[PDB]
Amino acid sequence: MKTYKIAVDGPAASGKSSTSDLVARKLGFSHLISGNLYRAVTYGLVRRFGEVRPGDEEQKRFVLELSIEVRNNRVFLDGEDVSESLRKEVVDRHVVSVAREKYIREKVFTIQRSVIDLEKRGIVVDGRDIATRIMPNADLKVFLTASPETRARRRYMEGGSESYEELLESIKKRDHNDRTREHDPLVATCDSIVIENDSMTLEETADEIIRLFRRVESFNAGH
Ligand SMILES: Nc1ccn([C@@H]2O[C@H](COP(=O)(O)OP(=O)(O)O)[C@@H](O)[C@H]2O)c(=O)n1
Ligand SMILES: Nc1ccn([C@@H]2O[C@H](COP(=O)(O)OP(=O)(O)O)[C@@H](O)[C@H]2O)c(=O)n1
Repeated sequence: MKTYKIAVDGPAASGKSSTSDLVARKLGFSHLISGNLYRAVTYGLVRRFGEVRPGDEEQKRFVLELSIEVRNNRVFLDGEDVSESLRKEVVDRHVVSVAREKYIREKVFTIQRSVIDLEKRGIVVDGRDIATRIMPNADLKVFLTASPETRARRRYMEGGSESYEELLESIKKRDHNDRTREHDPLVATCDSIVIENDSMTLEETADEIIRLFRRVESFNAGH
């Protein structure tokens, strides 16, 4: 039985999770926010050790023994729901150093594919390496982006303590690290549909991804 798979990759604050949530809702699909898994590992390390040093033996051992569950995008660490902590500024400041570690990417890889394999209708998975690593044979691979300035302005309007320039710098730095790291970097491929949504609403972006999906669905079904 065929399960549909939509991959949504893109840089920081491009709208991937909110767009993917709406796409999934309109298609009757589930939605996995893969970055919550990296954020949860980051939070676990911060809380346990204070400093995040994922190459240290003690921290690596902690991560490997950690039981991570995700249910409706709530993430549990050894049974405890840590979802309300995943967007804390301290997690933001350290999640790149966690995500660069091969052994952590391997741990999270298995978790994501277990979620994907349980889906019986379709799933939208957002992240950085969904099209290149997690769902390399996704029916539709979307690379969702906008200018750094557009994305920083969006995040700025959400409120918070950072200035616009601080957000812009943080976004550019995180994007640069995600693009240049050794393992599973953020990259568009020739099989991606690149959507620049600077001049689009959230609903327009979701409706464009749905249009693209229906076009590949009809194409694939008959060819
Ligand atoms: N066309 C759009 C798309 C998203 N947004 C907003 O931009 C913010 C970033 O969205 P997000 O958290 O889903 O983005 P990601 O970091 O998950 O890619 C949210 O507050 C969205 O509602 C917008 O203002 N205009
Ligand atoms: N599939 C993924 C998802 C997230 N990540 C890492 O986790 C960080 C946070 O991802 P996110 O999706 O929660 O964050 P935003 O896109 O909202 O900035 C990214 O900047 C990457 O370092 C990754 O490496 N691979």
